[PDB]
Amino acid sequence: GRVIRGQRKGRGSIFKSHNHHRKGAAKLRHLDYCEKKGYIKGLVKDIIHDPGRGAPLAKVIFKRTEKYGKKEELIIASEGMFTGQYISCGTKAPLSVGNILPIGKMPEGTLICNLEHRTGNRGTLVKASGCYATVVGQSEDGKKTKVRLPSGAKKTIDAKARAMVGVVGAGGRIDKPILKAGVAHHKYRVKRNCWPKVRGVAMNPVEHPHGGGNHQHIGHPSTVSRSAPAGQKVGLIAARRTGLLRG
Amino acid sequence: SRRTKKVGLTGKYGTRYGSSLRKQIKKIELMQHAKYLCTFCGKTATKRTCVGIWKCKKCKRKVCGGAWSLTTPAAVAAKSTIIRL
Amino acid sequence: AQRVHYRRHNHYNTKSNKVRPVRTPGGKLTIHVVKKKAGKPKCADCKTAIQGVKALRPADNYRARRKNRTVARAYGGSICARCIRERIMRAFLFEEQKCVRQVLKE
Amino acid sequence: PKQITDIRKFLKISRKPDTTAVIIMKKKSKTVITKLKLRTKKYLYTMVFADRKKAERIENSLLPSLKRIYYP
Amino acid sequence: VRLYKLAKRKGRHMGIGKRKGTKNARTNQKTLWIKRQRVLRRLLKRLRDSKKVDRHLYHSF
Amino acid sequence: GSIKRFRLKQRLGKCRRQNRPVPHWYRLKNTKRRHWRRTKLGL
RNA sequence: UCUGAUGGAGGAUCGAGUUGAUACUGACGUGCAAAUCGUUCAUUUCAAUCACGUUUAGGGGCGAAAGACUAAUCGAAAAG
RNA sequence: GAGAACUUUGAAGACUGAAGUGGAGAAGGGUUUCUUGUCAACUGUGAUUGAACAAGAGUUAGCCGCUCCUAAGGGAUAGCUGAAAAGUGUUUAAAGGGGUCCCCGUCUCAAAAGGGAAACAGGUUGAUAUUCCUGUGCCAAUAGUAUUAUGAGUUAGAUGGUAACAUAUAUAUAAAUGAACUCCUUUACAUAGGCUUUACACUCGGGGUGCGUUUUCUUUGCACUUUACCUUUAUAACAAACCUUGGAAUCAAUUUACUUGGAGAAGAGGUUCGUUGAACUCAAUUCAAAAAUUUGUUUUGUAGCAAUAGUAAUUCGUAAUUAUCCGAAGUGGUAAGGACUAUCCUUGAAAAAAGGAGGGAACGGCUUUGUGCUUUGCUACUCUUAAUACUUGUAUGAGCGUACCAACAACCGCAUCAGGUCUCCAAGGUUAACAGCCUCUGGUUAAAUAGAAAAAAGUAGGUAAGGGAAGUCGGCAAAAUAGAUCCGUAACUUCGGGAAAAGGAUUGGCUCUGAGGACAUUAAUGUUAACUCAGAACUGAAACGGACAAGGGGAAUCCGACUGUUUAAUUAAAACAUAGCAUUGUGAAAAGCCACAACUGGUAUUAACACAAUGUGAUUUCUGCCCAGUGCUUUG
RNA sequence: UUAUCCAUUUAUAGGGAUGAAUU
Repeated sequence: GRVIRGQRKGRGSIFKSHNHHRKGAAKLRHLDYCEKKGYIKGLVKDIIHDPGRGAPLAKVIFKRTEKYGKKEELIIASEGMFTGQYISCGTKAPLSVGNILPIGKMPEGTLICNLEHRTGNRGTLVKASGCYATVVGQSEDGKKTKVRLPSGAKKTIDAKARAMVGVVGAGGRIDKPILKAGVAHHKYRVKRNCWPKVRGVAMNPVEHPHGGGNHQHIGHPSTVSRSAPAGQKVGLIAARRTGLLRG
Repeated sequence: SRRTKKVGLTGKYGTRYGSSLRKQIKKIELMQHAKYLCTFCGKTATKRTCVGIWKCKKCKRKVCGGAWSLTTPAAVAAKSTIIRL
Repeated sequence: AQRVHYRRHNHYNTKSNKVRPVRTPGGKLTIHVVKKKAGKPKCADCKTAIQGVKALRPADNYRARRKNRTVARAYGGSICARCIRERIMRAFLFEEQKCVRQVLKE
Repeated sequence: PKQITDIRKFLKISRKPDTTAVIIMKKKSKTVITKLKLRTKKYLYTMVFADRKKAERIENSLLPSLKRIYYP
Repeated sequence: VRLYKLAKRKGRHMGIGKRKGTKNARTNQKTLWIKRQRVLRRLLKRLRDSKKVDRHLYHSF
Repeated sequence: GSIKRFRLKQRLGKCRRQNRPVPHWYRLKNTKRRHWRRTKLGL
């Protein structure tokens, strides 16, 4: 056989991200003494569209404290935040929508985004449009707090990790039915070369384990083990179950 | 006079796609193309610029909102809980 | 009718190669490349066009006189008059409120 | 090319040491109208005379140091 | 062609058997509407300027 | 084309110069000859 | 609710051009041509068309998937 | 000329028909270009021709391009791998610049369509022209000292307007102090729709000049009647934005459309930019009224360039003279600009380079004490342009391309091959039309041949009585209307469609009638413009979308929902894709999927509304039972 | 926590109570 499409993806030739018009990586402020023991307020000057993603980005201008001047940060905007608004980042920042706080300072039940799964990595979790995590518990001694992620998984992160208060905007995007193939074409034109798909069952056996035959069927179970090699992992990978969920 | 009985703005799609799909897209396009109340100036003139960005024609001020509406119930509820304290 | 041809080595209808016909004293219809229109200078705050300043491309702006590159008022040529007015009132009043807050603290 | 209207600036430019030639153009109009054109390093300065007497007097008062070019 | 244009001016080669484009292609309906609207608005402005109608009457009309 | 590099133009000139016949006074005692339409320079 | 205008949406329609290639299983088939010619046909606001530049190289690439294409060479190119 | 169907000239008949064998370029070619010879071979017939052969010649740039910038990206450095070859490219880098310690900082290449300092007209050759000549401009650069001269400012930095903002007009609007450190703007950006302005294009009428028709008619038909860059071109006008005043519901202003307003509308008066580029009495000038310099009235000038050039004419030795080059408009084709509206799960480059601002570091001159500072006595002094003189190495403008073809014989197809091959300009008539057909400018009358004859057969078309698919696997092929206006339009339907359903009528020419606008005078009277509809008589071998151009419809069944894509050269489909639906894995740098020999990497400028792996394939209605088998998976 | 590994940055302040802001 030959190398299958999934295997070709990792070579990164034509499958690199289409990022010509991206506005920059969305990262919150690098950890600083000001955020460790106080508040620093940045003024949001514009809310822009990053072509790759659905969530709007916010350009926030902070005034540097080490030297005279301003620094521009590209944060992922939470819903309801508006140009001309001052957002506070730090341990003593008030709990308000758009502010960046350590998750240990937030009470239980607050909705957060731009979660830092490890302290200081300036934003890793809960970043897609409309997503939010919930602070569902703080440790007795502090130093640790538990959140519920948009997938429903419970995660335990040290209390010093920062997050934005609120929900990342552009929520409900998935609700619109893409009516036609052209809209999907335009959607993936600015993301990747993952579209159109072409079913493996419509291929020839040389290029896909599903290909071949006189009737367009899989012919062998489509659930493959987690240890299957690269050209073999092609169906439902390491599936614990199949068919419709019932609850 | 009244031009289309029920399709409304989805008359642009003709007969293509399902009726259910067209009705679903109508429900959300109605609010995507609607004007909302700008709480900064009080004039109902904030329209969607991009998927999540809403700009007021008068203020020229833009806010981050929903994909198809200025606000979403989840964000509104979260702000309500925050502002309760 | 007289037909024309490009003269400036660029034979494609790009925006830097926009072209205009003209009748010469010799009775010939020739073609001249027009300069690209430059955007107006814009205010640093509201991003609106600031008046009193010409809208030349950088090469022409370098040759322009200083009189039509600036406005003789504070932030003139960089901030519009309305924004400057609002900035002045804001700067004065936000220090006035700080002073009254300090005097009312005790 | 620049047109100058007042007579003092024309005389001053002619007397200025950078001027080399004066161009005399005469032509019938309907009366013969003329124009005097000082050639300087930068520009050619034209003055238009409808007055035959004025355009007789002015180039005569012009100093003969600088050369003449009669076109017609 | 000048003689043909003169005949057309008298209205002599315009019958329905001489038309090949649609009604709108021959005489743009949008252009006709724009002309009518412009002449009516011009008349209303003239009347209001000369004060032969009241401001509210002008707005209603 | 009309647009050329200096080295390419010099090569064209040399190729033209090498396309002339043997002088008669020398013949009194050439196969490496080409036509522009038949054998292309390729260089 | 109904009527007349206005308005100008749409992977809307006809249709030259472009981009293709349905049929005549026409011509040709020692051709003009190692794929052309004629008529007919499809296509034209978009998943549209073109140019140059640039990336991906052989048990590899690339594939809206025909084992298609990768210099008249492909169920494993070409050169030695 | 030895020799002429295919060399040249004249005449005729025609063609190409501004979507051109017409002009310019790119790729590719490379001298095919030009002139003069010339015919051994080639130019599939001839050939005196030629892209053949031979000898000479021809390509002129500060302004056209490259060169510079950065993009997709390429190479290299540091490392790290690897026997190396090579692979990656900041992954423990002490890696040039600026001011005067500190700040910033991998290098280099990659666009002759992106960004970008600056040129026009006329003429000129056998062959080059924004390159030569003539004239007129523009851009960049111009070191040190000293003189002059130009301007400002000064007893260390100007002034007007309430404001929007404006002001330096010297030959030349050159100078309106300004350090470090900053913050912005320009460069700089998608698509669709109409509206509008301007230039060019086309066209109508008048005047002049020349030509043509003239059996007859014809105040006639045709041609010319031109005006570049540059001068912040000055102004004028207009879309907008802004300022002052004003203070809005009986809401008003206003667009084709909607747009806007107590966060300040209308009205009135202004400011600016942008369009354009002599518009407007624009400038100068003549005449009356305002005062110790304003408003009204005339002449000149294509505003300067500019007529000296160009064009079309009339003459004169054969190079010169003379006359014209000015009075009004319509259509909307192309291009650009403007102000808008709308669309996106699509938001539509960067840098070189340039500009503006915040800030306020430094501070006259002549002489003098002490150690750059306090000091004493006097004041007219600092920048900015230009020229000159001397020093400074020689104190303007580098190098490369520039001919020609661009297919029709100069390119690629083995060729002088009916193929292929990117871009710009785009006249008149008919017309919806850059369609078709015909025509003007330009080009051509050439095609590996001609003459004659003209049967069979072939090929590309026409037409056929009566019948009308009986033909054939199959209506294959052909035929049938087919434009426009008016009328009429079913089942079914996802209510959007079906639909041009089906199916009827009309259409020429001529003579008329009616309707649809703009401009001024003291409600009433004149001047003047588009083609667009509607109606009526008359007329003809009943014909009129007269050529050209131009749907066959209907009743159903199967498949695929649709737009789209595909086996380059036998399969275009019911195949692929698709939206929709469903399932699976993954909470992260000790993760999922994938690449790599290693190092390391892609997704990832990513983070579950995400990425990855599958199946099905719009909508509607549904999606039953089986975990025995084989897979997959969960606990110990 | 010293080997080793990971993340962030300009390696830019020891722990407790919508004007600018630099010499």
